[PDB]
Amino acid sequence: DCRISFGMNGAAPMIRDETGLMVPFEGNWIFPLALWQMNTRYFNQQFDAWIKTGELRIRIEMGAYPYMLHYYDPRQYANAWNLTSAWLEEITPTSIPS
Amino acid sequence: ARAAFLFKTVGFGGLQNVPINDELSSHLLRAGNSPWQLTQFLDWISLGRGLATSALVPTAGSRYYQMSCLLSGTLQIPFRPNHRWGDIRFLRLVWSAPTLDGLVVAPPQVLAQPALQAQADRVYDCDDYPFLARDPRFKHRVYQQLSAVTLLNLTGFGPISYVRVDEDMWSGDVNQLLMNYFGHTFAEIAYTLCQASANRPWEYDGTYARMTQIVLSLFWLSYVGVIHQQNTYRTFYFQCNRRGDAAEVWILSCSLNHSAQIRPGNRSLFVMPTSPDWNMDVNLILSSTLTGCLCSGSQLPLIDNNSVPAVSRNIHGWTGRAGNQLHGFQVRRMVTEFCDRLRRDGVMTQAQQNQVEALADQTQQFKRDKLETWAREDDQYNQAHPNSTMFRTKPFTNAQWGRGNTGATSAAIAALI
Amino acid sequence: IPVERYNILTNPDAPPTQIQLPEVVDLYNVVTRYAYETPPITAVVMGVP
Amino acid sequence: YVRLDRDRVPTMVGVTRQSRDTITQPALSLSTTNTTVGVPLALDARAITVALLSGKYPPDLVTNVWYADAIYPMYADTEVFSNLQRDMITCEAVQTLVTLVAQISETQYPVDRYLDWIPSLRASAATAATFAEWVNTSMKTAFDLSDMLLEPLLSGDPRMTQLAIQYQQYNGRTFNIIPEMPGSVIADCVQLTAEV
Amino acid sequence: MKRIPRKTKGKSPATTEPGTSNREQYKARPGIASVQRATESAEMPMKNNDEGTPDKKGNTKGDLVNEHSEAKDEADEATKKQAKDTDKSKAQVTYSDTGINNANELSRSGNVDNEGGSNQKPMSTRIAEATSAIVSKHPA
Amino acid sequence: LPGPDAEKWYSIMYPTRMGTPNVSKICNFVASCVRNRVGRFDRAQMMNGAMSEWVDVFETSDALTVSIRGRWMARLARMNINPTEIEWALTECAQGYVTVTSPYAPSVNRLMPYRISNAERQISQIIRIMNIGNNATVIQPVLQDIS
Amino acid sequence: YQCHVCSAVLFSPLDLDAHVASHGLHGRHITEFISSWQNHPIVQVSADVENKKTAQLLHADTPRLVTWDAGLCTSFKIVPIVPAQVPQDVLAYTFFTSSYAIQSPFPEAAVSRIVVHTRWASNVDFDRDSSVIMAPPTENNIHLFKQLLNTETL
Amino acid sequence: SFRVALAGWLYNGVVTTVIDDSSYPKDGGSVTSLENLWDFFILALALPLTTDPCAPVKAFMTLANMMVGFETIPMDNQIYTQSRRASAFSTPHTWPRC
Repeated sequence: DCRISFGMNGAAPMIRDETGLMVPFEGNWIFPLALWQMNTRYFNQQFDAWIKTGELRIRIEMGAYPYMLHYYDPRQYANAWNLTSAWLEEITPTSIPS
Repeated sequence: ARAAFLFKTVGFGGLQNVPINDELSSHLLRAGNSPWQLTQFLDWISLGRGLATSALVPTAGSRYYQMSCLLSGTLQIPFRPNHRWGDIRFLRLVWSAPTLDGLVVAPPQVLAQPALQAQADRVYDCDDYPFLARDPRFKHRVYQQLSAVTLLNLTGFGPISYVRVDEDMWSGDVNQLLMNYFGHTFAEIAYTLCQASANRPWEYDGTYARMTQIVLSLFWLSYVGVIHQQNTYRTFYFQCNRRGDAAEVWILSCSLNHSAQIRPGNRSLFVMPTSPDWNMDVNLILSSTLTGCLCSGSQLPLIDNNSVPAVSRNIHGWTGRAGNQLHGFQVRRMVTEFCDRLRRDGVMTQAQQNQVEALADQTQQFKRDKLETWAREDDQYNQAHPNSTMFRTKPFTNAQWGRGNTGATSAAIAALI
Repeated sequence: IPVERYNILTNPDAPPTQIQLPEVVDLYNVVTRYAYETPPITAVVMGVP
Repeated sequence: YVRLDRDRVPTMVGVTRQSRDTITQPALSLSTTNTTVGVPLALDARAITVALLSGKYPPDLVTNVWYADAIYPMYADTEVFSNLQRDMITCEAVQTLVTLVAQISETQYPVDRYLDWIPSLRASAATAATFAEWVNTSMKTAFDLSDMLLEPLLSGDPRMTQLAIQYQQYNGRTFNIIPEMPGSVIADCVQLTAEV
Repeated sequence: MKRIPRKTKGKSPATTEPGTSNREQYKARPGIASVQRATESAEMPMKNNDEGTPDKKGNTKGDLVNEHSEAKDEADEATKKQAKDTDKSKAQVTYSDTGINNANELSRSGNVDNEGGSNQKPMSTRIAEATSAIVSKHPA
Repeated sequence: LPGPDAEKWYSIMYPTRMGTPNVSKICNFVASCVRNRVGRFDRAQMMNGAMSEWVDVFETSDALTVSIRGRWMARLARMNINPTEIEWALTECAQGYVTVTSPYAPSVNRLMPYRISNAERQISQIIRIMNIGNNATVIQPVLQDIS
Repeated sequence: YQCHVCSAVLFSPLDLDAHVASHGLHGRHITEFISSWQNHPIVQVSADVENKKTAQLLHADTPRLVTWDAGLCTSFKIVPIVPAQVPQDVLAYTFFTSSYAIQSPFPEAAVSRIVVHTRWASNVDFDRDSSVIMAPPTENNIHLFKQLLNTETL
Repeated sequence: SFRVALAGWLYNGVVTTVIDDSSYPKDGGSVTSLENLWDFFILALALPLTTDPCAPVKAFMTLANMMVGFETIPMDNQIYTQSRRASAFSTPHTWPRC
């Protein structure tokens, strides 16, 4: 029963906890996978900026999953945002990628 | 018409200084540099789901109290005999313009020298500051917030609200302009009226004042449980979707052919909550803010000195020797009294009442646990940091969780009709 | 000219809202004008896990 | 629905136009003429039995996903608000017709008689039907309607008093429902206009 | 201020935001179009049955047919429409020849007026003749 | 008034605006009037931009039409609802398989007239029942489309 | 480009103003729905118009209710019956050099009367088209009262 | 027909749904005939889904008619016998005491 309420005149937007309290988009959250699956587009458009630059960290409960490995040269700059953005955006109600 | 403009600042909660620090003060300025905008005080959740929280602002009452502390600290700067606006700092904050347009970080030259040594429980007059004397519109827009600050700061309990019953303020076409409000929640009406109040000065007996008074009286009368669907005040009442829940939604409603008989004459009273649950609901803070907006324009009857501690006694525009006493109530007992009246009149059965009581009990316990945990965290932080003591919420005590004087207030409210 | 139709002008005691129906229809009155809004119905549908 | 309690099996449905304190012609409505309770409809047994003996689900059904995908586009095209407004107007129109037809007939209806001093005759079913049709057309014109409105009321004696419905059990017992009319702003405005 | 017609005749800084890209690939089950067309067909309101009701000058609207014959004719028409709709030659679900002896059923028609008489002759004609019987002329 | 030639309407609307230059019946009538009741004398505290939500004015109208329109305005105002009720209704109708939300900003000049009573719905249903009149062509589409 | 209130995707800032005004934020569809798990908004437009550019038509025939009038809320008007003109002392009033002509609230006539003419001085957006119009009594108004049941007059 | 039955559940008060009169055995039916036995099977599983209030009586009287000459039940009327067709029992007054 998570419900997002928008912010007004500079007030931060909020989402509802299980306890009934409404919290802003920064902290340690626990999600089950299905919640992101069934609200994919809305959740992306709300949370991706705050995950990319803000201080939001989310734990997704998956159980078992496949994986892919990408290697890199440690002596040079490396950033993993493109791969993770693609993975997040390719989540649909019925399927996920590696 | 009000002609005396006095306000009183907050007192310390056992600490050595104002209960705010730099981090909290800078975290407040979300809508801009001005502490005068309404959004600095109130939060628009827009849902009945409710119960907003944060790391530094656990509750709505927390935000209201922190804003009160910030204003109490900052306003003591221009109010010195010299009357200069930005020559000294309070917690590295400075007034940025003579008309108090906003707060900024102090200049480096100011930061070199020691800050202002604030003292608590001060009573100040707006007419002493010359720019407030010269411009009635400026005095109007600032007193809109100063009056609500005083209503919070007068006593150690929750905020005060004013309820009036009178059949003479219904004259004219006010009935139609009230019927225009059907279907809106109390939060919507209160927020919009409070926002509108600052636009221009208004008349003491005008339509706006009588509108606000009627809205306040209807809300409180329906809240106590006197006015309901089968006993209405000129066909108006407030319907609650589910009483006793964590965040309640009250909706203005019309019912035909159940109008109650109202005696002639004008009467009023002052009511307030005493349990810490006032931190957790939004309706009571909205009622207090409407009362403050009304006070900024019109002169209300004085509060008796017996109801307030000696620091709040003999304030020229707020308290006096003869007047109305304050009626303090406790939330969970008021739920039972509401259910009692409704079930006695036949609107409610016994099983529905039992369901309401279960909800009220568990809600009260949950809120009490959260408030106690936050208070413990505050005390530990104060022990760890002796130079930056603070309180996120107005202090409370265990004995305040009692039933004191609830039934007396319920009878006093019922006597108005 | 019938002064009765124009009561609230010719009577220095008459309160502005007063009318004399059904006997006499007045030709000068007070009218209340609004600027109401009428939005569509907008809804957001979310799934239940 | 009743399983085998014969005394409670309902076989009749009727619509009533007259109040509960008058004696008139026993003008029963058309729905009573059916042998059954409603209009008969025939079904093939073979198709039903085949549909019962065969039937299956997809091997990958999740009810939440299926019903979200089923309900969203069905609700996205909804017309309940327009229906509510239409019902409000229909009730207004019925009450207006009753009040205005009381004035030119012997209807046993309490209405403040203001225009009695204007000469008139005493109207039968044909005259009242013409008058009621004109009223219905005028109201449809004012509110810009084109479908049905007050049409079934014009097909008999339009000198009515009150709409009600009822149905009958096998043992003679009856159940009668009479809606409790709220106000009607059009009718009160018309009465005010007559007073002026 | 905008004029609204009548359908019925009167009396005459970087803009780019992180998560906004549209590379999602999902197909619905059931599909949107199928349920949309079915709901469109279900949205339709009922037809107006004005047979047996007055005209704007008193004459009755309908056809001069007996009521029970009218009911049986309508049952046949509805059954044919059902057969058309399911594309079969013979309807599986029928409104006529059902095993119920429903021989007393009555339906509205143009064969009767409001006072219970027959429309062998329109009401306006009867008014005209009954009035013409009482006319008088200038003296010879 | 909107459109051209607003000065003609200025002359028509406010009788007192003409002075008392001559002697005549009209001049006597004008001199019999009080001078402080021409124009607007009441406006709302709430405003959008710099114009109020509602205004009270003194104008050339008639009492009967004003009464009719006031009653109609009240009738419409008793039907108003708010989007939270829309949320509750559409959430309960769906039987918990989806949830519906409807954001909005606070206001009191919003109007969404949709609330009615049970008696009105029952009256409409009875009308619709009489409409069938044992005509199967009326009911065949309903069953077919629902199936 | 997008609305943070509802999660829509748009292509114009003025259309953005329209969208935000739909939520009640100060800067023809009747219903609009959006879903959270894909990109597929749906809107409804009345079946009155021939324009159905990807929208859904609404068959329900619902009566017009909210309508607006910008004229005078008066239904009785004053008409002169016998004309006339009379000499006067004053013709116009002057300020510095310009002259302003006197104009009367009521006609200057020998006899004038009151007639019924609904919405004679109105300005509406939607017309309900049910006017009752009275000519001055020096003319004939019998067709007003012969309208309803007079089909077979001699 | 299967979908129409469920649709007609909602409108019990204006439309009554019954099984077609040709769905019963042809002349009377007899228990000696295999086709008539399959007819009984199909009819018996089809009947409970209609809104006809006399379905159980018709379900009983079908097998009652088919069993003529092998088993006899007590009939009170001298006009209505065990050989009255099962379709004719369409109103509550036709229910037999047996």
